[PDB]
Amino acid sequence: ITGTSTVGVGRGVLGDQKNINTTYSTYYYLQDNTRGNGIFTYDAKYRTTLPGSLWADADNQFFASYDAPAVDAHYYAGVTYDYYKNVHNRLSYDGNNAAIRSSVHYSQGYNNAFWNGSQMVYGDGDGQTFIPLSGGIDVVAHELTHAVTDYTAGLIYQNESGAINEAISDIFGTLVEFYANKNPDWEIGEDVYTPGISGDSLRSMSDPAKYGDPDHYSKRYTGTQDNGGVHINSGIINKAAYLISQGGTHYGVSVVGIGRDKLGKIFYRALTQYLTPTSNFSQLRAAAVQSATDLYGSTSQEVASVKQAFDAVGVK
Ligand SMILES: CCNC(=O)[C@H](CC(C)C)NP(=O)(O)CNC(=O)OCc1ccccc1
Ligand SMILES: [Ca+2]
Ligand SMILES: [Ca+2]
Ligand SMILES: [Ca+2]
Ligand SMILES: [Ca+2]
Ligand SMILES: [Zn+2]
Repeated sequence: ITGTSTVGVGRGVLGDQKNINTTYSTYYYLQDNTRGNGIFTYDAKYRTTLPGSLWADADNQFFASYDAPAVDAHYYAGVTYDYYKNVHNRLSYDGNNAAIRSSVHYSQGYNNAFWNGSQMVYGDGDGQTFIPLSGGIDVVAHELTHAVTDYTAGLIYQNESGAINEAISDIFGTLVEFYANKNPDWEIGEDVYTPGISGDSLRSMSDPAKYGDPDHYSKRYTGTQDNGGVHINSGIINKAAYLISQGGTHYGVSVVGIGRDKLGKIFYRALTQYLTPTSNFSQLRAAAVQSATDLYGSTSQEVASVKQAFDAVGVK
C-alpha cells in the first residue's frame, strides 16, 4: 500500500520484544519498505485461502498473542533479506528485489510451514508438536531459501535433487541463525518444536541420526514417502555441510573444518552457478568442489575439506 514508513514495536512468539518496519495509511500495516521492494506480512485468519489480508493494526503496537507469529515472520524475513544482501550480494529471492510475502495463522493446528511457489506460509502448530513456526529464525530462513533455490538451481522436489533442495534450506536457515547470533546452533526448528520437550529439534545437522535421519549415503531412504525422503535424506548433505564448517571424524574419515562463512560461500556459489533441477548427490559434490576451486584454488584446504566431507558421508 501507499503510505509512510513507520516503526512499530511488539513481541514475538517466544515473548521477546522487537521493533518492526511498518507502513502507515489509516492503519499501520506489516509492510517494511526499507528492504528491496518491500516485505509484506498477511493474516490468513485460520483459513487456507492465500495470502489473506495485509496485516493491519490500529496503533503500531504488536503485543497481543495473536500478533506474535506476524511479528516474527515479518522481522525474520527482514533478517534473512539482510543476510542474502550483505553476505551474498543477492537482492531478495529472485536477485531483483522481488517483494517478499508471508502469511501467518494458516489453517488450524497446522504443524508446518512452506513456500507455495509465490509466498511463505506458516501454521500456528497444534501446541504440542509445534508452536507458531515463524518463531524460529532458522524456519523462516529455510522457507525463504526455498524461493532462492526455485529461482536459481531449481532443484526438483523429490529424491536426491529434493534432498539437496531441503539441505540447502537447512544450511542457509542455520547460517542465517548464526548471522543473527541469538542462541545459534546446528539444529533445525528447536525454538518452535515440541514446547513440552526441552533440548530436542526437528532435525540435527551435527548428528542427523539422533532423529533417525541418515548421516551416510549407505543409509539413504529409497522409498516413496515424503517425496522420496526429501526431509530424511537431507541429513546426508546436512552432515557433509556441518563437517565442512566445523570439522570432525565421521565413520573414520577426518575433515578439517573451514568455518561457516566459507561453507556459505561454497554452497551459495554451487546453488547459483552449478546445480541444476536434476542434480544428484554426486553432482552436488562436484559442484561444491568446483565452487571451492573457483573461490580458493585447486590446492586449497577448502577444496580438500569439501572432498573429505563428502567422502565421510559416502558421496563420490
Ligand atoms: C515437517 C517438515 N517441514 C519442514 O522441514 C519445513 C519446516 C521446518 C523447517 C520447521 N517445511 P518445508 O520443507 O518448506 C515443507 N515443504 C512443503 O510443504 O513442500 C510441498 C509443497 C510443494 C509445492 C508447493 C507447496 C508445497
Ligand atoms: Ca496493536
Ligand atoms: Ca537456536
Ligand atoms: Ca537452529
Ligand atoms: Ca522442544
Ligand atoms: Zn523445506
